[PDB]
Amino acid sequence: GHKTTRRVLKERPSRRKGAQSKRTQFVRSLIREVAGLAPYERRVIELLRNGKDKRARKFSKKKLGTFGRAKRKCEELQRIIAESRRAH
Amino acid sequence: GALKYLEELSKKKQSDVVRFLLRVRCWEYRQLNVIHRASRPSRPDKARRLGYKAKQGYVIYRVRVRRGGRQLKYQRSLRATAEERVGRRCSNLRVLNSYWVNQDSTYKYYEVILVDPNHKAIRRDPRINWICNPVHKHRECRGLTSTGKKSRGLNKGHRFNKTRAGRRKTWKRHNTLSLWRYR
Amino acid sequence: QEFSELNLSEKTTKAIAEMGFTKMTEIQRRAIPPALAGKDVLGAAKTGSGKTLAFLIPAVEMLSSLRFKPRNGTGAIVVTPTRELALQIFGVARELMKYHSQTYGVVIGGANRRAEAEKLGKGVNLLIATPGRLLDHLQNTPFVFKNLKSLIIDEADRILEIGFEDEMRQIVKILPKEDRQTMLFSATQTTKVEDLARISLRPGPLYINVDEEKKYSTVEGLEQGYVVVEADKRFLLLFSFLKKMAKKKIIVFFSSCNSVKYYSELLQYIDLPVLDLHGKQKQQKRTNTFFEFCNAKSGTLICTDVAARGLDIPQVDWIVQFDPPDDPRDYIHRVGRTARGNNGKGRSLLFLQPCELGFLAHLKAAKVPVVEYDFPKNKILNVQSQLEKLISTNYYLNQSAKEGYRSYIHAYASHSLRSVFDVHKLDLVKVAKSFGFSTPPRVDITLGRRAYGSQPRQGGRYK
RNA sequence: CUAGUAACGGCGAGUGAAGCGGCAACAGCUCAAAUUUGAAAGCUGGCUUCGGCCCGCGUUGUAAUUUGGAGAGGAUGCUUU
RNA sequence: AAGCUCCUUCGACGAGUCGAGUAGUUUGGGAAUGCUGCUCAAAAUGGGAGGUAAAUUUCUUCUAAAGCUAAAUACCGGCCA
Repeated sequence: GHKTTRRVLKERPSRRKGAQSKRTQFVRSLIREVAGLAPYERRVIELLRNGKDKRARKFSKKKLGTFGRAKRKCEELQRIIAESRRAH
Repeated sequence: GALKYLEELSKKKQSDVVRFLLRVRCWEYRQLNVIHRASRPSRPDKARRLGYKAKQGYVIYRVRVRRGGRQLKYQRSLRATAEERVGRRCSNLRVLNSYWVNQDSTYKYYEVILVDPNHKAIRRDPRINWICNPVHKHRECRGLTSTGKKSRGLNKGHRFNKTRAGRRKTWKRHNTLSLWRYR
Repeated sequence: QEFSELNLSEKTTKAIAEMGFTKMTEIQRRAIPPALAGKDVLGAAKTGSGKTLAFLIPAVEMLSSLRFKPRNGTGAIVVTPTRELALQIFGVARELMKYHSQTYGVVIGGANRRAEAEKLGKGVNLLIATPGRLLDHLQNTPFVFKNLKSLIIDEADRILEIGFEDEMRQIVKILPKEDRQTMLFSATQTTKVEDLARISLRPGPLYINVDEEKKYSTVEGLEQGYVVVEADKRFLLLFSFLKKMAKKKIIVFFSSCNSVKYYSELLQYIDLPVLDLHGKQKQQKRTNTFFEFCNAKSGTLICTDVAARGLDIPQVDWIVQFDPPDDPRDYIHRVGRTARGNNGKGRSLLFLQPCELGFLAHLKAAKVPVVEYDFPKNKILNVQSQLEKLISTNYYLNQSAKEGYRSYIHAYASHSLRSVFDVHKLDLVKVAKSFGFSTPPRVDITLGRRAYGSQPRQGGRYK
């Protein structure tokens, strides 16, 4: 509508209120190994180690409630499988 | 330091370590009294982020609450029932906050951080002595804790139109016929 | 022609007078008057002629004449290949704007991204940048670059050699073009340099040639000595060398200015007298120090290899390359020729770790005779415990050690010969022990299938 | 004032807001997630000749610093009690 | 002790909580309007809520699950006038 000269704004410190911090990633990874897995996470990991990815995604979706949360959990457990094989 | 790790651990409550520890504690709490004094918080990260300080005048009290419906559902939260029962046992203390610590098949266990308003260590501290004022007498009975703030719908937005300033005050404001002098 | 002849501002004349420069080279005298007239400049000068002032005088004059303020963002952008060249140009620009209210700043790959983002958001009038980080800040950070009037591209042959071709293509595409004066410099003239001059500069350039035609890059009359030393003992060996080759002339080359400053303070405390040439001092101090070293019977001068690239190297007994060379071809040929000398032959020693030995294979391919220098283990003066106590107790030396360690790691990471010099093969604990640390300080070494049913995007706006 | 509007309803009885706009009044802050680590620097009590002495709480964290349209650390030079 | 400036250094933000399914209750309000009980149970360039047929969810705007705070407002009661 009306013409005004747009400004470039100062970078918001509230932007990315999640974590790009390496220390929180370190703490999250260490706790995962120390604590272990949930029973449903162990079932998903035993399906993923057998190559049954479709069943794993359906089980995760059923027990989490969203396809995005299921995808994120399946990627996390696949990453855990990858580092476990690398350590093996 | 360690509280960051404990926060991340508390975020995995079905993992082996946390599940094992929750079951052993639930067994012990089940065989204790319904409302019993806890020497220290079982979840120090959670108590610390809710305002608990290792200072004379701060008290933890664990309480078990029978879970389930009252098909009439109790519009009161189980966490609110816990704070009210503890607030009557410790009628000389002010309920600061409370948090979930455990759950069983028939009970849900909560820990309530209380504050003594007559201790000199609390009355001299400008960060907590607001609770020494008599307007904070029995905050759990008037919906003034965290559960009370959630159950009364005290949030900003179009979704909370009828409850953000009090439901009954809003209803009285909308049902009042205003007649001015010059009509 | 002298610097007082042109009608510069009185602030710029005073700053050049403090530097001590009263006479120009050919490239300054032939580039500054046309560039002050607003004409784009194509150059053929090499490193060390004095091209830095040749592109910094018109930028400073433009920034002062248009009365730029920190709320106006970038007015002039100087793109450099490496971070140490950018820091040298930043030191020169800091000396040039001593009386100018305009701001100046450096943006280099390997530094804090968030601190650089805040620096760019507050407003940097003259921006000396590295292409990858400049493109990253131009694309993902909010800062004002709409008032750009000068784009200087410096040493374009090296930037096209490293592989920043597509980065500069996107940089020229992003940057505003209307009323922008472009000045591009390169010591050679390739097809990629011609392509860059075609996309960047306007249809009418001005082509200026200041270059020696008698380059003596013969591959037979040379002899390069090397010493194989592990990382954690490297400095110790140098210290022993610099205490055993006393009463002699030694030039030592380091990769960064920060490590030169750290080792200068370190050798001041560890009672070994040296002379320092780093880009954090006054130009007058540096010229007087180099003049004093050039007219001395003995002594050792420590400096950066890129800082002494444009320096008349005198007759010295030893030329030591302590850090990896930035330009290995230039190092071998030209620095070996200046090490051999006009009279009785000096020697050019190179410090090699036992993970960069493939350089020797390169010396096998270029047919350059090599000489291996070994050292006894018992003749190394062990001052490691004193060094660690000094680093642990002195806060200024701890800061300097951390800065030198970070600068060494980042300069090693941004290396042209990544096969010979790879940061991933470096043991950080040992090199930090060489810098004087019990534990290595934290640094960033780095700094399938397509989707099912996904067809390429054909519309929409993404910011 | 919006406005008996939107919305919902044996779409009947009816029920029934909110943003903007004008005004009254206006005021902003405290923590948790940091190692004081070259020094628990913090606090409740008791004894007092009232000036400073003891026991205890507390390191599973009491002071200071910081609270994300922020902040810290160094450097820097002015300005404040 | 404090404010500001600068930057080749850093920048931790609340979980049986969001959310999914389901039963009540409530609202003008099935993006369930909000709340509660049961079952399952998250994330980290994350999360929430909106805008948009516009070519793919482009864009916009805020940070929940910790806390304090006067004034304008109400008033069949209290001390009076």
